[PDB]
Amino acid sequence: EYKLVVLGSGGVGKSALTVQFVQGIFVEKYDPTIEDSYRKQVQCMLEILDTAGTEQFTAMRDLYMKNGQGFALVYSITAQSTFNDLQDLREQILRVKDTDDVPMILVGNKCDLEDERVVGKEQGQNLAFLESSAKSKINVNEIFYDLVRQ
Amino acid sequence: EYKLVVLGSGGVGKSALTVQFVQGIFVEKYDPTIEDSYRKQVQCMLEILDTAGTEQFTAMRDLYMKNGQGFALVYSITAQSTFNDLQDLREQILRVKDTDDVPMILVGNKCDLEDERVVGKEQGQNLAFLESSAKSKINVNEIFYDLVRQ
Amino acid sequence: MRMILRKPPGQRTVDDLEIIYDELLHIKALSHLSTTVKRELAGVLIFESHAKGGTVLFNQGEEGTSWYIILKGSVNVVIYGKGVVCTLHEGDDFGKLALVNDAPRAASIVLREDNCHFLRVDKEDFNRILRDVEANTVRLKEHDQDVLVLEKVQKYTVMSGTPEKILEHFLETIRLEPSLNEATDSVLNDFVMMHCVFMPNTQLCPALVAHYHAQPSQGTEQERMDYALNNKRRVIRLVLQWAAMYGDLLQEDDVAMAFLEEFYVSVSDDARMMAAFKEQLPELEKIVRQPIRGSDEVLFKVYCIDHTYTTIRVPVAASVKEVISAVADKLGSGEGLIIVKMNSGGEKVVLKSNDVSVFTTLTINGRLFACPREQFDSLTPLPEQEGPTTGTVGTFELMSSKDLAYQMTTYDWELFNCVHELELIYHTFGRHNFKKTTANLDLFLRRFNEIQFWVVTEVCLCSQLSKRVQLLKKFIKIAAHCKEYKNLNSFFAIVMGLSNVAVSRLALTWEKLPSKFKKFYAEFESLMDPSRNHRAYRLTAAKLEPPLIPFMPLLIKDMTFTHEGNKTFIDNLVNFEKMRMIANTARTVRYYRSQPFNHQDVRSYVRQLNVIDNQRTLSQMSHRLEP
Amino acid sequence: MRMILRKPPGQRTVDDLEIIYDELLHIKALSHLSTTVKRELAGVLIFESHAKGGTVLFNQGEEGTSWYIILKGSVNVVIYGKGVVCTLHEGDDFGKLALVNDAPRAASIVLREDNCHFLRVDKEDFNRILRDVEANTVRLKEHDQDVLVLEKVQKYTVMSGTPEKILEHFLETIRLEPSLNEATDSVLNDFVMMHCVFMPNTQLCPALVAHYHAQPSQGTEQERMDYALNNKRRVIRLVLQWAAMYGDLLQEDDVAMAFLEEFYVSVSDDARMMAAFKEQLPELEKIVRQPIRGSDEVLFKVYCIDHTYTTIRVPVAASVKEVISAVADKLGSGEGLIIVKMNSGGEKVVLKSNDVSVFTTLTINGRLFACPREQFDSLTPLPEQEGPTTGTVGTFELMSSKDLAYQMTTYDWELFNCVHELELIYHTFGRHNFKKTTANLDLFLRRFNEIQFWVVTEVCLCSQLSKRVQLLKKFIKIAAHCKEYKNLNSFFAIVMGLSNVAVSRLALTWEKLPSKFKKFYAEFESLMDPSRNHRAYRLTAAKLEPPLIPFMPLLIKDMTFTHEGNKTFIDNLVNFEKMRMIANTARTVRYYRSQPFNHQDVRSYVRQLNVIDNQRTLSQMSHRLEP
Ligand SMILES: Nc1ncnc2c1ncn2[C@@H]1O[C@@H]2CO[P@](O)(=S)O[C@H]2[C@H]1O
Ligand SMILES: Nc1ncnc2c1ncn2[C@@H]1O[C@@H]2CO[P@](O)(=S)O[C@H]2[C@H]1O
Ligand SMILES: Nc1ncnc2c1ncn2[C@@H]1O[C@@H]2CO[P@](O)(=S)O[C@H]2[C@H]1O
Ligand SMILES: Nc1ncnc2c1ncn2[C@@H]1O[C@@H]2CO[P@](O)(=S)O[C@H]2[C@H]1O
Repeated sequence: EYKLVVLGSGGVGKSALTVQFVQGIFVEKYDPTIEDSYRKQVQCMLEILDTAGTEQFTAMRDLYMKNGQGFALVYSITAQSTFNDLQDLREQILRVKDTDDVPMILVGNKCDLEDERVVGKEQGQNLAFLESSAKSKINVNEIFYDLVRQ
Repeated sequence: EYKLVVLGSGGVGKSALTVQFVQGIFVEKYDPTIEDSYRKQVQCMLEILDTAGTEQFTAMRDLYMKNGQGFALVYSITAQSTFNDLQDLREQILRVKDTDDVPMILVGNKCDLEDERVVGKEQGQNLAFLESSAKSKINVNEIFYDLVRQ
Repeated sequence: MRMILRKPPGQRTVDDLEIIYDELLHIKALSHLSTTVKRELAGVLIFESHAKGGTVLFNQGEEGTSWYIILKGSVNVVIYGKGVVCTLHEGDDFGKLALVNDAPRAASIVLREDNCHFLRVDKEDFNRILRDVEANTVRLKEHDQDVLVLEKVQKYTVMSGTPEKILEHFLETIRLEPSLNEATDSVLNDFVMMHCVFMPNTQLCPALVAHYHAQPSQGTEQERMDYALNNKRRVIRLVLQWAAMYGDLLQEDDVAMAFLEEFYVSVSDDARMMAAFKEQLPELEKIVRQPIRGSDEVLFKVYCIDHTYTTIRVPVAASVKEVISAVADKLGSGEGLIIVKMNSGGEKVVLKSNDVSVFTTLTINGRLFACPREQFDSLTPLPEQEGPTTGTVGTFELMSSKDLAYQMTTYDWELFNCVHELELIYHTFGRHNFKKTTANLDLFLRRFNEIQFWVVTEVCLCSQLSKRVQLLKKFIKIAAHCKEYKNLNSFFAIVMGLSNVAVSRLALTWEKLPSKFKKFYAEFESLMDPSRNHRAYRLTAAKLEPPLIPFMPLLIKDMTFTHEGNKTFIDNLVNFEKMRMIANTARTVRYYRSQPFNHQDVRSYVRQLNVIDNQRTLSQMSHRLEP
Repeated sequence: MRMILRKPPGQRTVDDLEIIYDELLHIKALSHLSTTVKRELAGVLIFESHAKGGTVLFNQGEEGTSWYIILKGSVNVVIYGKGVVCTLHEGDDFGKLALVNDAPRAASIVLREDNCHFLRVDKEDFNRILRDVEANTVRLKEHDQDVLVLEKVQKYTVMSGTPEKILEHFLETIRLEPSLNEATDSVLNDFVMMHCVFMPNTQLCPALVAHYHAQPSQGTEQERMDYALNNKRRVIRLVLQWAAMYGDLLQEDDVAMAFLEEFYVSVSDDARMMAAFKEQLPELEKIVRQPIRGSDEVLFKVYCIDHTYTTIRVPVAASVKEVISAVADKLGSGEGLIIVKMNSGGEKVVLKSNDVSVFTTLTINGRLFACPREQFDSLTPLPEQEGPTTGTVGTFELMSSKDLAYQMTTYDWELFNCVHELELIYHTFGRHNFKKTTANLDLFLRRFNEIQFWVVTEVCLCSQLSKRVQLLKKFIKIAAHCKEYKNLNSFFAIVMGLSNVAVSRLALTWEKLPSKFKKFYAEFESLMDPSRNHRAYRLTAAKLEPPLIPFMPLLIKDMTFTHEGNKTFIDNLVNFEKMRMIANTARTVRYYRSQPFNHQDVRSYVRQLNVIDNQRTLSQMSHRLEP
C-alpha cells in the first residue's frame, strides 16, 4: 500500500497524468467514481491522490498531504506563473504531517509543445527533475516510479 | 401434463419420431439424460414415453402402458413382420390399466421410401391412421396432435 | 436448394438441413457464429427472392419483424427527408437494430436492382437463437461515414454519433403511451441535459422546427397522415422535456425563447386545424435566496493600485473584456488594463479577456483589481481583506448547538437549491464555452470554505485556553447535528476546520478536551479517509435517503475527472458514453434534492459570517496562543 | 503510421491511439468486436513487417505466444509429413488455437511471398482483451476442406474432424509430465474408446506406426532430435492407453496383436539405441464367472421342425451365415435354410445372414430353429421352452431374505464385471458393424428378465392363498435388501415382477398383505415413475457411491437415444460431440464399478433359476388361482 499525491496549479496537467498512469486516456473509458479509480499495481499497490478539480478547497490538499507519502510538483513549461506557484506547496507539505523530510519530484509537464514554451529546462533544473508530457506519454510512469524509490 | 407412449417392433422408427418431435435431429444435439429430454410444450406439456431400445424388457413397456394416456402403434411399410406384430400390443394395453377404451393411432412410418415398399396404404387402412416419415418429417407432429385430441 | 430454403422450417428433412448447413458455411455474415448456432439456423433461415428493382422490403416507422442477409443484388437504405443514405451489397446484413431494441425501423429498405436474393430470420427465431450471439456493433452510415454507433451494454445503446443522427434517434424512439411516461422521459434525459455540449440551441432549435414539419415520402394518405401526426407528438414531447430542463434559464437564451414562443403558435394552430394535441397543448401553454441569473446586474467595486476603486454596473455573466471596458468608461482611460484577482494573502492571478462571470469565483476575502501590466508585482491587499481581529464567541456561545446546525442546514439548502443542474455542466466544460454564469454553484462552493475558515477564525481568536476547549467541544457538537440533518457538506467543513494546521497545533487545548469528544472527532476524521476513492465517505452517503447535501468537493472532483479522463469526440463523433457519465453525476444531485428539507438571532448570525481566510495570519495567531 | 504501430504500446500518444483506432475500423478480422474492445487493442496491437519470402513466423511444436492478422501478402501453413496444407491471405488471422488452449503450435507458418505485413497481439494482452470475445470457431483446413473444427464449450474442444486429423490432435496435445498423468489419460479417453466407430485398428495401427517414425522437417540437429524423441514418447503413451482399453479383447484382433508385438520390438530396440523410454518400456512389456470371448467355442443345439436337433460347434462370434453352413455340414443339405428364433409363446423372428453372435440374444426360454422358408408358419415351440409346472417355495422359503439378496448381488456383480465397456459401444452401433460379440452384456441384460419372471413364476405356481401372501412379503424383503446392497438392477426386477399383470391381479393376496409391506411396495413402485425422464430413479442412483449396479434398461435406453438422436458424421466429418456423449455414458458404468463389492445352498439356488417366461401361461395360471 502506497499513497502518492499530485500537486500544482490548475491547467498544469495533473488529472491527465493521473489518468494516463492509472489506466490510459481513450483506450478505456475512465470512471472516477469506483473503489479502484486511482489504484494501480506496479510489486506495489499505489493510490494516486490528485488535487485536480479541488484546488480552491485548501482543506482537500491538506487532507491529502496528511495521507501522502510521495509528492509530485507539476508545472507547465508553457507557463511562468505555474512555475512560480511551486515554492509554497513544498512548504505546506512540511507543516501538515509535522516532519523534516518527504520524498518528492519536480515535473515540467507539457514538454512536447515547444513553440509555446516560456520556461526552460535550466530554470526547472536550477529549481528529482523530469520534463514530461501526459498526452505524448513521455515520462508518465517514471514520475511515479521515482517516488516509490524515494 | 400429458403422457404419450410410442410402441412397435424394433427398426420401425420410434426413436426417430420421438426425437424429431421433441427437438429435431441435426439442428440440435440430443441429450437423452436430462429432465426435459422427452418433454415438449404444445396449450399442453407432453412427455413421450418411448419403448425404443428397451423392447426386450417387457416390464418397461408395461410400466409405460400403465402411465400412458395415448398410444402410437408404429410399423414400417417396408416390413410385413412389423405390421403383423401390431395386434398384440393393442391387446396388452387393455390389461395393464384395467380398462375398455384407450386413445390411440396407427402409424405407417417410412412412407418416403417406396421402391422398398411391401405394405400398402390399404392394408394399414383396413387395419386413426397416418402414413408418416420421421426422417422426411412427414406427419411427425400430427401423430401426437391427434392423441391429445383423443 | 431454393426449394429447400423456401420450404417452411417445419417441413425440412434431415438431409435438407445437412445440405443447408454446408451452404451456411460459405456465408461470411455467419462466419463468427458457432457450429451449434449455424445448425439451429439451418432449420429456421428463409430464402426470399424478388424480381423487380424498387420492391420494398419494409418501410421506415414499421415494427422490426426480420433480420436479413443479402445473397444477391443490392438495396437502398431510404430515410424521409434525406433520400438514399446508403446502399448495401452482397454479404451485408440489415434490420437487426429494430428487432433487438423493439424500436421502429429508422429507414425503409428498397431493392436497388432486379432479382435480389435474401436470407431472412424472423423475430421469435432471432431472439431465441441469435440475440446474445449476433453481437456485432450496429454502425449506421450516411454517404460513407458512420453517423451512429450502438452497442450492447438487453438493448443496443448509443455509443457515439453525429448531433443530428443522435437527435433523430432519440426522437423516433419516444413512446407516447401514458404507462411509459417515466421510462420515455428517462431515455430522453441524457440528450436533453447534455446537448449544450454538442448541439447548442442555435443548431437544435432549427432542427426541431424542421423535424416538427417533416412529412413521410411513402404510404397511403391515411398512413402518411398518421405517421406525420405521431412525428409531431414526438417532437412536442421532446420540446416539453427540453423546456423543463431549462426552467427559468430559458430567459437567458433569446434564440430558445423565440423558438418556443413560435413553437407554441405552431402547435396551437395545428391543434385546432388537426384536432390533435389535446393533452400536450395545455402542458405547453403553462411554460409560455432566489437564484442569481446571468442577466441580473451587479454593482461591483474594481480597485486601483492606490486602493481607490470604480463601481461598475454590468450583467452577472459579463466577460473580463466587458469588465475592462466598463472600468475604462469610468476612469476615462486608453492605458491597457488587466484584471487581477487578489487574495487576502497577497496571491495574484491575471484573468483572461475570455473569462466570464468572474465575480463569484473570488476567494472569500478576494478583491478584483484593474491595472496596467507594469503594476502587477506592486499590488498589495486591502485592510478589508484581512478579516476580523476580535471573536464572536460571546454571541454564538449563547446559541444552542442544535439551533446553529439547523439554521446552517436551512441556509445551505437555500444555496444548494439555487444551483441549476446545468451549472454543473457549464462549470465542468468551462464557462467561456457557453458564456453562462455558474454564480449559484460558485457561491455554494465558497460556503464550504467559509464554514471551514469560520471554525479556524473563532478558535484562533480565542485567547483563554478554557473557553477554547469549550469552542472545540461546541464545533464537534455542531458537526454532529449537521451530519444528523444529512448535511454532509457542512459537517465535513467543520471537521476539516478542526483539522486545519492552526487548530491541530493546539495540544494544550486538545489534551484538555473530554475524551468523549476526542473519540467523536477521531471518528469524524476517519470518515474523511481518501482511501479506496473515499470509500468511508462514499458508503456513508450511499446509506442515506434523498434530502441530503453531499460532500461538494468530491462531486466537483468526480466531474473534473469524468471530463479530463474521457474524450468528448471519438473519430469526429460525439462520445455519448462520456455524455451519459456526466449526466449520471448530475442526476445524483437531482436525487439528493428530490425530497424537501423539514430564532432570528441564530439565523442572522449563521448567514453573515465574517472570516479570516489568510492562512499565514491564522498560523501566526495560533503560535502566540500556544508557542 | 507504421512508425506509430511500431512504437511500443506504452509509447503511443493519445492521438496515435485515435489514429490507430480509425484504421482498426477498416479491418475485417476485427469487425465483430465491440468499440470497447477495439480501442483497447489500439494500445496493444503490433505492426510486423518482413521482407523475404520463406521467413518463418513460428514453427510446429513451439509455444503459442501470438495471434496474427495478415495485412499484406500471404503465408503457408506447413506441417511435418504433409508439407503446405494451406495458404492464408490478406484478411485471414492465425495462431489463436495454441494461445487459447495453451497447446503446442500444430503447424509452422512461413511467408509465401516477399514483403508481408502483420498485426500481432501477444499472449497476455490477447488473454486480457480477446479471450472471451474472439470467439470464432477454429476451422483447420487441408487442400480446401475442413479437417478439424474446434469450439469453446475455457478451451476450444474438438467438435468434428477427419479420423487422421483427430488422431494428430490428440497425439500432439499429450502432456508427459507425471503431475499430469490423470489429466492426460482423461483427455485421450474419448478417442481411445470411440475410435472403433470411426478409425478401426486396420487404419489406426498403420497410422500409429507412421506417427512413431515421424521426423521434423525444420530445426537444428538437437531441436530435431528432441522433437522426434518426444513425438515417440507421445505415441507410446497413446498406445499404452489404447492397449489398456482393450485389455484381453486384443486377442480377438490379429491386426492389433501383430501391431503391438512389433511395436514392442521397435520401442525396446529404440530404448537401447537412444537410451530413452526408461519408464514407458517396462509398462509396455507387462502388456506383451469369467468373461466369454468371441473366439470361445460353443456347442449349440439348432432345431428342426420335427424337434430333432443338430449340435454345432462354432465360435461365440459366429455370424448367422456361419451357423447355417455348420448346420448344412451336419444335415448334408443344399436346401436353403433360414435361422429363426422362437420364443416360448410361439413368437418367431427370422435372423439375417448378417447377424453375429446371436446365441446370447435369445429370450430366457428361446430356441434357434433352422428350416426352409416354407416351414416358417408351421414351427411350434418345444415342451422344454414352457418352464416349470411346480414351485420351489419349499426350497427358498427356508432361506433368509438377506442371504438370497446377498447371493443374488454377488452373482449380479460377477455378471456385470464380465461386461467390457466396449460391448456397450458394439451393442449401440450394431454388432455386425464390428463382427464382435456382446455375449457378456447380453447375459447380464437377460438376468433382469430372469429375476422378474422368477417372481411371477413362483407367485403363479403357489396355489395356497396363505403361503402366497408370505411369498409377496418375502420378495418385498428380498428387493429391500437388494436396494440396500446398492443392486438397483435386481431391486427393480423384483419390483417389476410384483407389478406384472398376473401378480397385480391377485387382490385376495394383496388385500391380505400387512399394510407395512403394502407401504414399502407402494414406495418402491413410485421410484419407477417414468416422470421427467425417470427423475425418481435418476436422483436415487445419483446419491449413491461407486459400488452400485444401475437400472440397466434405462442405461440401454440412454445409449439408444444418444445414437439415434445424433448423427455420427456431420459434413462428412466425425461428429466428435456425439462420440463424447456415448463415451460419457460408458464412463458412468466404469464409475459404478470403480469400487469392489464387499451358504452353498443359497448360492446354487440363486444361480440356477428355472423360469416361465410365457406371459399367456402365467396369466392363465393367475386366473385359476383367483378367478
Ligand atoms: N419504401 C420507400 N420509403 C421511402 N421512400 C421511397 C420508398 N420507395 C420509393 N421511395 C421514393 O424514393 C425517394 C427518395 O427521396 P425522398 O425525398 S425520401 O422520396 C422518396 C420516395 O419518393
Ligand atoms: N444511416 C442509417 N440509418 C438507419 N438505418 C440504417 C442506416 N445505415 C444502414 N441502416 C440499416 O437499415 C436498417 C433499417 O432498419 P433497422 O432495424 S433501424 O436497421 C437498419 C440498418 O441495418
Ligand atoms: N518453418 C518450417 N517448418 C516446416 N517446414 C519448412 C519450414 N521452412 C521451410 N520448410 C520446408 O518446406 C518443406 C515442405 O515439405 P516438408 O516434407 S514438411 O519439408 C519442408 C521443409 O523442407
Ligand atoms: N490444417 C491445419 N492444421 C494446423 N493449423 C492450421 C491448419 N489450417 C490452418 N491452420 C492455422 O495455422 C496455425 C498454426 O498455429 P495454431 O496456434 S495450432 O493455429 C493454426 C491455425 O490458425
